[PDB]
Amino acid sequence: SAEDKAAVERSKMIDRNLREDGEKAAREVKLLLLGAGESGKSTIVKQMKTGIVETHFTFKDLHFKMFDVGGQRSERKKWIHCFEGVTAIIFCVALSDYDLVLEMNRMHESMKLFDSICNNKWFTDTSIILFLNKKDLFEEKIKKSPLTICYPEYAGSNTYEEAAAYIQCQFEDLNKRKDTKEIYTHFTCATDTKNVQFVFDAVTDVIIKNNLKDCGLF
Amino acid sequence: VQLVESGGGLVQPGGSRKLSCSASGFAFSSFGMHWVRQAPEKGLEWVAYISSGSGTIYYADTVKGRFTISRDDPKNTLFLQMTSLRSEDTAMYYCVRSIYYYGSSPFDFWGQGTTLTVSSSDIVMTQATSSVPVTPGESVSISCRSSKSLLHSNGNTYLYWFLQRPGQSPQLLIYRMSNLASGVPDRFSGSGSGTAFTLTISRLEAEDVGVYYCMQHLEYPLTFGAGTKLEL
Amino acid sequence: IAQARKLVEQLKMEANIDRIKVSKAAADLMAYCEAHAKEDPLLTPVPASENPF
Amino acid sequence: DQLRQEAEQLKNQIRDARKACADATLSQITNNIDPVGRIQMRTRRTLRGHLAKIYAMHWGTDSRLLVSASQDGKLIIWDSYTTNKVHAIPLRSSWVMTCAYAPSGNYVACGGLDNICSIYNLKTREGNVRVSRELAGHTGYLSCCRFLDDNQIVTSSGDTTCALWDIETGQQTTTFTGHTGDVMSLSLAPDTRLFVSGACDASAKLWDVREGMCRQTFTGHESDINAICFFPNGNAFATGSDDATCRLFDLRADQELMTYSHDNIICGITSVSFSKSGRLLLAGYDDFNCNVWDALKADRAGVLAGHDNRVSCLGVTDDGMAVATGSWDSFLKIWN
Amino acid sequence: TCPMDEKLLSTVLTTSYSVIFIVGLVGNIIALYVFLGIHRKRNSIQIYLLNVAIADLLLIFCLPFRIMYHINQNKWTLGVILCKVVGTLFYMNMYISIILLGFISLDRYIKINRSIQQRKAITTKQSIYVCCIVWMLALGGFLTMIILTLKKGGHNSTMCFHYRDKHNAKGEAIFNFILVVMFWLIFLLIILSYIKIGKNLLRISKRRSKFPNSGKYATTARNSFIVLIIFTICFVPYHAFRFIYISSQLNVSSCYWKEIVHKTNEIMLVLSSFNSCLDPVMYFLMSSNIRKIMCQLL
Ligand SMILES: CCOC[C@H](COC(=O)CCc1ccccc1OCc1cccc(Oc2ccccc2)c1)OP(=O)(O)OC[C@H](N)C(=O)O
Repeated sequence: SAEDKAAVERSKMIDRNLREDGEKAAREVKLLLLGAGESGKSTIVKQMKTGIVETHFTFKDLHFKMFDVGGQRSERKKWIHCFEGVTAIIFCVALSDYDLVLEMNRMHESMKLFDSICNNKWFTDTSIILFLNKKDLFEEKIKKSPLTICYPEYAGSNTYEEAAAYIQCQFEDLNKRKDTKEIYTHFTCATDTKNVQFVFDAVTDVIIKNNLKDCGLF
Repeated sequence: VQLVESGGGLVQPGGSRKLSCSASGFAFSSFGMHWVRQAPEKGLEWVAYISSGSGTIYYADTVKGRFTISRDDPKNTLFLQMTSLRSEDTAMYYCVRSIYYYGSSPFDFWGQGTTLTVSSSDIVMTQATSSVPVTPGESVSISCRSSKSLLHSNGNTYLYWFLQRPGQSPQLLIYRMSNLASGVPDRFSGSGSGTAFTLTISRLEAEDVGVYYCMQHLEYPLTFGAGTKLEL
Repeated sequence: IAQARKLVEQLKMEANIDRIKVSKAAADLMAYCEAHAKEDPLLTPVPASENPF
Repeated sequence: DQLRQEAEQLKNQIRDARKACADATLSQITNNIDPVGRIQMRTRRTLRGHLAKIYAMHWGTDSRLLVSASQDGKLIIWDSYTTNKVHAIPLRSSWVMTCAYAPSGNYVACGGLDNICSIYNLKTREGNVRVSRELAGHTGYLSCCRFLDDNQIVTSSGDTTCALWDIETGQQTTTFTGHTGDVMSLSLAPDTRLFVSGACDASAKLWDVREGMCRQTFTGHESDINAICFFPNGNAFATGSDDATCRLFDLRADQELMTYSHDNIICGITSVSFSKSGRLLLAGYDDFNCNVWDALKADRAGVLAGHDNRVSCLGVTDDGMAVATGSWDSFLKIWN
Repeated sequence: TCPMDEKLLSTVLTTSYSVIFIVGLVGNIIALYVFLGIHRKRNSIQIYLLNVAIADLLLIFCLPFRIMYHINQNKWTLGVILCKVVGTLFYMNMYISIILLGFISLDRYIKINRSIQQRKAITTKQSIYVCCIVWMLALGGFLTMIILTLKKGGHNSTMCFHYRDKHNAKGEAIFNFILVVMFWLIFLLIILSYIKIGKNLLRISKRRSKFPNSGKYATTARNSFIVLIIFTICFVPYHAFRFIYISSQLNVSSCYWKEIVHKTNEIMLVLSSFNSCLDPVMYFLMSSNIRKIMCQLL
């Protein structure tokens, strides 16, 4: 039983290392990066600094693991549940492709992808950080191409602010768990270096909301 | 894998010494470690044991409380601190690794050993003889007996067969009954029952000569046999 | 002319098959499950003396 | 069109030939056999230490050692008899979805969403578990790694194809193509001559490891197939889909032997395995539980009721002494 | 023992205690139902609140003896044994509730204000540990005090819940004083905890790093302030007057002070016991999901 007595000790040491690893792994933020491909997620990945690509970065003493699954090219129904438990879903949508087509224009592709992800059964308590790319290009394009081409029910001047607000509201209305989860919209900036700050603020708010839901006062 | 010992030499009675065992070639932090000793032309005799993570420490009852065992995992160094030395502590000391999980061979690799000269209940394992002459190509069977039945309730019989060639360090051959060690030719085999145990060697070559030892783990302290020397 | 040629070749290879019928193959599973029934430790409970769990 | 019509007529006449010569259903012959009653199994051992969803497990060839893969990037080898953790292996990719135990116990091959099958050597001189080799060449997520021997392994993927590898070289020896969906499971035959893989195209296919040819195709499910395993005699195999129907097909009859569905179960099957005699088909279901079906009478003759989350993986020992089940609640339970 | 008039006091005590009893019974039954039937998983705060519900349920079960005693003839018909049982059980359940509310405030403070990400939800183990320690200490004190009073105390009569001298029993007086001081310490802990929680929630909401759910933080801060105020108004006046109660109860004095002391003590017990009925309602109202469920069902 001496050999067994040493085996039990070895298993106990293994289990304590496992506990330490779990404690370390529970202290990090998990983000799932999603988009329509032509939404410029590569720009977001660059600003943060085949198959699944993990990006690790530290910001204000907070560790972020962002998982990009754009290079999977497989049915999401089989592996999306693997991300049940991520802190947030970072969705990217391009504003320039409101008129360009892939049949059907790419803007409806992005909107229905967002509707599918936001209403996924594995994603009910997880928040979505929404990024709107190609701000300057979208502002410049609408000076000659009206937004009516994309949305026929839209009624407003072809200015950047009104069209962008309408697009954001249209994305917002896709949410059906208006009280369970929340949608976090941002307009991407190039030289301001504020996207990472927005992600940090959003994940901090998510953590605070989970703590408050736990405590029972909220 | 290379375990190298240092600290040997000649010391006066009543002094204190320190033996170092430096490991290079394996995960020292995942291996329990035994200190064993062998008196000049007398036989092997276990000294101490320290488990992985320095949790469990065992000393031989004859020297318990008079030696000390230390471990450095960030440096991979085993220390044996010896406080007072009589005329019996003179011997060759060996540093053995031992990893314990289901199916492991916990006496696989032995160190080269270091010599020390000092100026002037427990299970009993007895080996039948001390010198047996034989010629190459003839099967040789060695036997030894234990007091208790080493067959534990697990079904495992904690019997170990080692070989020490002239001028070399001990090498593991069998670790429970018939489980060959790593790198040992398949001509050796082992069997027995409860207390009576036999090691059989078929197609014996010239390099198989040396002193064979049978040991039991089963409990601490670990006790060695007399040691049967094959002659040629 | 050659896009489905591999498909039709594979389907043709799936036609010339040594067809052993469902009644000639159900008795095989029946015999296998009857001949190994006593050796199955979960179909028939094992005595607790030999049980390692 | 010519190829479409030719394929359609081939399918029509082969289906007509298969149906016309079919004698009778499995139940029509096996009705006279007495049932097994209730298979009451209790949790003998509970293995704790995984701190995330458990996605796969494989029994050792000695019916005593276990390997289990968890979503937190840990591969744990347990001693099933005493609940001792023999080994703990940190995976490079945390997104592991399947993995297996070598028939000799010297290796373990394991992988997932990283498109790589990483192979680890257990019986090393260094006392640890090193990564023996990374097998790469798949463009979709990996499922059902299964060693043939110490140096040869078959893996399925979401590339609609399976691959037979050579661990000494690291090159894809054989490629099996023809599926029109994510191949989610495979099972090696007992005699190491054939294997069967089920895909997301609601079909399974029997493939030959040496010829690489499509020996058989099997249909009958309505949704994607999640799990597959061979009957111990190597002449039948059972599939479980998201339809919540388990089906037993015969390799030689080319027609499904029996259906293992009930009206109360709505969620699909996650894992499938047989007992040693091929009498008790165990099926780990999506809701919380595992069902013990009588593989001849299609009756739920026992239920394993633990696992407060989805049961993801099942395993039966080679001698049949126990059954280990892993679930999404990070707990492995052994039942006997 | 002046045989004073108490008919109006008996009526007001009876009515108020009956209302408190029925409200606490319904509220604590609903709380038990929501904590068991629909709550599969429990955290430390939920375990604490379940135990608070149990203690309040026992106190509510104690109350009908009080109301029947006060309504029948202001006299105790049964033996002194049941009188002592109820008198000790009411107070021990009340102090269990107070201690557990203090622990709820403490762990809420550690979980909201200073917690960074999580604690892997393993705080439950110490929750059951502290709960068992507190309950065992409470039952031990209850048993020892009742077994001392029933045997060593020779004062057996047909009056219950009445004013008594503590010359024959000074250990009960000193233990009451210790209970009051430990309650005041617990209340200081509670007030600091909830003030800090509210201030932190207000500063987070006023920072407004984010448009979404910035008004829920202000709501939660208001809820923290509201629960603090409710605890204060329910408990502080009673333990403020109990000091004078003990001071007058341990020395000889004319009963003219004693009637007003007894009346004030009864009113303060009413205030304290009204928390037993309020406590589940605070959890029902302040929980966003439960509040929405109530709104949609009604
Ligand atoms: C024998 C009649 O008792 C009721 C009452 C007198 O009550 C007191 O003096 C206060 C309560 C008290 C104090 C000291 C020791 C035990 C006490 O009893 C309750 C108790 C039991 C066990 C533990 C405990 O404290 C705990 C501490 C830690 C954790 C958990 C509990 C408290 O007399 P009566 O009913 O006549 O009312 C007199 C008067 N009207 C009025 O209201 O005081």
